[PDB]
Amino acid sequence: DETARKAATQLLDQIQDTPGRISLNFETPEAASVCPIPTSLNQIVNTKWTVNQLQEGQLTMLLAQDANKFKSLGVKNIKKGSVETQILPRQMDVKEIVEKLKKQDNDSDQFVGYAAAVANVLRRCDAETAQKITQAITATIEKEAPSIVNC
Amino acid sequence: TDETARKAATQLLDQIQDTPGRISLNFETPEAASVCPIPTSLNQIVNTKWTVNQLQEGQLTMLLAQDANKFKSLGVKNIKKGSVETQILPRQMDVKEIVEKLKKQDNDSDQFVGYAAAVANVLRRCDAETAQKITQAITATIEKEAPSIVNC
Amino acid sequence: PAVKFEEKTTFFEMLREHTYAKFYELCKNNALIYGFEKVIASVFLKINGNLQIIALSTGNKGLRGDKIVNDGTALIDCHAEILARRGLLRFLYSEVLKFSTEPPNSIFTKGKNALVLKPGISFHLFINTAPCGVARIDKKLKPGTSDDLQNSSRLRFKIDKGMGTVLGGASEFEAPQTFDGIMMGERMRTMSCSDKLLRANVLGVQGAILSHFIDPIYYSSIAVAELNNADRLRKAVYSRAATFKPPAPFHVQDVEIGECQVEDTEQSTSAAARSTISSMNWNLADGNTEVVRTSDGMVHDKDMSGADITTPSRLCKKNMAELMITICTLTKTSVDYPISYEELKAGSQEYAAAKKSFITWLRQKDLGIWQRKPREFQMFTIN
Amino acid sequence: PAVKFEEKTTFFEMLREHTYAKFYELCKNNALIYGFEKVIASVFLKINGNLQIIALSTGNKGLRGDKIVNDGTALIDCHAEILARRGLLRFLYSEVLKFSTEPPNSIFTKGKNALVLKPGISFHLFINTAPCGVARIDKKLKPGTSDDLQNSSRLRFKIDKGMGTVLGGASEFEAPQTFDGIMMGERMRTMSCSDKLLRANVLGVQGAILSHFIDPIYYSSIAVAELNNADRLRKAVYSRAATFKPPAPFHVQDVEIGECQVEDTEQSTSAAARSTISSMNWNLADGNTEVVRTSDGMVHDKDMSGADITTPSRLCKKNMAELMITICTLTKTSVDYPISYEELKAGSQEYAAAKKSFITWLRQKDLGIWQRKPREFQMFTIN
Ligand SMILES: O=P(O)(O)O[C@H]1[C@@H](OP(=O)(O)O)[C@@H](OP(=O)(O)O)[C@@H](OP(=O)(O)O)[C@@H](OP(=O)(O)O)[C@H]1OP(=O)(O)O
Ligand SMILES: O=P(O)(O)O[C@H]1[C@@H](OP(=O)(O)O)[C@@H](OP(=O)(O)O)[C@@H](OP(=O)(O)O)[C@@H](OP(=O)(O)O)[C@H]1OP(=O)(O)O
Ligand SMILES: [Zn+2]
Ligand SMILES: [Zn+2]
Repeated sequence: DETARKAATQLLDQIQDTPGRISLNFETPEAASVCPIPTSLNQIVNTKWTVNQLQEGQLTMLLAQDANKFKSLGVKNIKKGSVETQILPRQMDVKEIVEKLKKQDNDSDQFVGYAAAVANVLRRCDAETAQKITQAITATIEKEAPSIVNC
Repeated sequence: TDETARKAATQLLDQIQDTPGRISLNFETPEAASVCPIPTSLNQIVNTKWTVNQLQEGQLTMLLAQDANKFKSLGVKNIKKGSVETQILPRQMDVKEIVEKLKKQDNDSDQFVGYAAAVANVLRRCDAETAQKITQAITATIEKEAPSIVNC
Repeated sequence: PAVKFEEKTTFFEMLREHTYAKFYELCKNNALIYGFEKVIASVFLKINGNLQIIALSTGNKGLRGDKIVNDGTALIDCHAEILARRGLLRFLYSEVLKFSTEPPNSIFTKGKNALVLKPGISFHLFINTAPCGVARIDKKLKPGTSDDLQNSSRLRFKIDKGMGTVLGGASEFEAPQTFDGIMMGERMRTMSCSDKLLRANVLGVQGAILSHFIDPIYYSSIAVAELNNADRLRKAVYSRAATFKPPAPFHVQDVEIGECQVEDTEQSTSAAARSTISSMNWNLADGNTEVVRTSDGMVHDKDMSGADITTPSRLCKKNMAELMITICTLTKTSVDYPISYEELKAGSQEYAAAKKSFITWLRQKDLGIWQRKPREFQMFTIN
Repeated sequence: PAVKFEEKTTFFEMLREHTYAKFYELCKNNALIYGFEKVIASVFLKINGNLQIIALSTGNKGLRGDKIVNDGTALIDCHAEILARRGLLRFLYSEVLKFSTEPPNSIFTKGKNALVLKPGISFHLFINTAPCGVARIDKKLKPGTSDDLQNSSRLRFKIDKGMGTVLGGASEFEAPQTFDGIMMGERMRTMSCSDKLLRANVLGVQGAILSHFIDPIYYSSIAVAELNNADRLRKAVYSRAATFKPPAPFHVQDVEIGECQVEDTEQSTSAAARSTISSMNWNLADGNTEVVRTSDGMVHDKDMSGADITTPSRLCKKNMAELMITICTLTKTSVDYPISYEELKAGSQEYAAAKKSFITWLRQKDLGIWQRKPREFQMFTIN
């Protein structure tokens, strides 16, 4: 037991002496073991940047700072229409779809129910599989009824 | 405060309960008329021989029960006017170019309402034998291409 | 009790008090309508200082999209003001018949080319809450910016589920609603009560079909049980079309709004009783109450075996058309035999032209797009 | 007061200890916020072996239904982990300003098409307890039916004046929210913090407006004190959207999930200490604390010994937009005029496409409907 408690006391001091700032004793395996960080978060980069300049209230100072020394960023903002994506369909459950996709008296409903079931099956499908279902349905329609669909 | 104002207020409060929905504003005394100040635009007092009490509940039923001879004419006639949209009454006959288009087209940002409408329209026109071949076919395509969505 | 200090506001409270007083009298016959006081509206007839309630109705929901029908047997909108107007239409049909049998007994007199109200007759609308749409989307004293005011005056529409309205921005929803699309899942857009009252004060409350017989009829006053309610309701109801110039005989009615200055109905209107799904309507013409299930827009009842059955409401398109056909057949008015509901409505050149002008003017002045229902709603033949 | 058991996984322990220490340090300046720490969240900036707290916040309630506003001056959601994100947004705005003047001092650098975070700099989020929604189960979420396994991933949302979190799409929630609907008492739905953390892990924490300047920024880790919740927390915030593939600039961040060995969750401030209504937040960019009333999302203060003053929060939409325009004017990046808050957020092409794709993918995968707020919440103009 050497240097372990001497490393730990620094972390114990930070939580009481410097609230909000944490410094981890690295480059020393004995001192590094007191508070091991996850390997996914171990992004050690030799940057010239340091955290010491994060002054509290920096936004207040920068706003009152003179506008002359605020050089441009280059970017430029343009509006775009807020797409009125009103949620178009009245959703129905999967257990609901199976029955109405199975009924045989569809003509009495003028095939409204079966087509609605097909639509909501298509709506919940991903773009690739929905498109492939679309081509498949068009193909079987063109195959079975060339008389009605003149192609 | 004033006894006349109190009397008029009691009159209206009692009239609320004696015959709900029927109101008779005070006009027998100009001071008593102040209990219910009519708005300036609504105070169009005019002399007329007709009165409220001549309205009876269920008068429509009473008038329908009368004989057809008692009823006079108004010297008018009703003429049909073809709507600006000349499309036929049942939209089962979707325009052929349209229904082929929404089936062949790819951009389904309408969220498949158009494709479903086209499918319903082609289903309706097909013969009963052709319609059933089509709809088991669509069922099989649905159960084969996207089974995670249908078989819950 | 009917608590009001009878000073400076009484007339509109008398509109409020007599509306609820009549409601509870109706509950004495059919207690089933208990709890419907959440959103209630009524129409009064005024003569020389005398009042008589003409139509009474309640409701805050509409027809669901999957329950639409092409035969006109379903009530598309079941809001309190809309059903109050429909009951007023039924009373107007009754009054037209009364003129047809005894002109002295009726409210109508023969004008230049149509029936005209006798002098002194006025119709007043009362609503216990602000009508949905523009009249409700603001309650602050001032908006500050004029732009946020003008987008606050844009036309709004309801949807088949929910008790609010959605801003129908310009160049949006220009695609006509389709019968197949709504049945496929698309939500049915119906115009908000504020814009419907704007239409009522522009084109009259009598509607297209009654315009065959009578001159346009306008609400003399619109009363709401909300304390401030002053500028916002004016803006929503009259001012948006105050610069519009409808063709003759139609005109924009400078309707008056008076406020129920005490007992404003907010707690009884904005909580608890929203669980109900059934609306009811009463009118002087029939004298009895009818309860309509709003979800499917039809009145349901128990059969002789105690099971649920359905039947069209008396305020539906089909029932109104049948009533008008009965009016014509009793009055000896010649009509074409094969006609549809819209063809009969289109048969009023003046009203149709005024409505088209109003919609086009709303288009040009970018108040929004008027959400017309699919034509299949009105293609059904009646006789 | 005292940490325990070093040499274990304790980086998250240090985050918890320093969050509490910073909160207690902010207590001395403002004694009003004593006892708020029941539900506290914070964001830390990490660089190599140096840690710095940049956002700290408190609160477990949200905006009331009848106190909603259209000018964007009210804080719609005042939960601890959300106000922390808003404080982080303000800090990022300050850092953009610092880059505008002092490139070597700021955390940002000029990238290919937008500002890119400096190498080695990362942000870490800490929450006192489990995020509301999927991450926590106490009552009625227990086995017995296999279909409840779907509910272990389905979206959940909050309700104004409601408690806990309720599942979506039962009977009423499959309908858009409307301003005039929430007015008069429709329940306003706000997505749970678990789902909002999922959105933060998918589309980034910078939001739509700040995406104009900077590339997406993701939390490197999310720490929750509550023990043994790590598996469920990972499922709630990362795993259930892992298969999603957003557009090129975005990606689903595999957030590290950590927990503190010493912890407590009995503190929930719901009749636990005093049922606190107000909330507090602190940003390093501002350097001072702020207290808002979650019932209305406004800062309430007193002056001249006799007045109650309503003031918008620095985290509100109006203040964020004002800061945005101030940044643009200071940096001379021209912006269109007039422009609304909705238009400005929609102006970010990449972020809008990613958000639409994410919501659509959530809907398709039967996770739930993302409950968007009414458009009237963000239609206000900015100038
Ligand atoms: O229900 P109401 O408000 O009483 O008015 C309804 C109807 O509105 P809804 O669809 O909301 O029920 C139609 O209005 P649209 O929505 O179709 O525009 C229609 O108007 P059109 O006939 O022009 O289509 C017509 O109003 P009007 O009486 O002016 O013809 C109609 O009344 P009916 O229900 O009696 O047809
Ligand atoms: O910070 P939050 O409380 O989570 O607020 C967000 C934020 O909106 P603000 O910028 O107003 O804070 C979102 O915006 P971005 O992430 O896109 O920047 C988003 O807004 P949009 O989806 O409309 O862009 C969303 O709003 P919604 O709930 O409607 O999805 C939500 O706001 P809420 O706080 O209202 O949940
Ligand atoms: Zn309404
Ligand atoms: Zn939460």
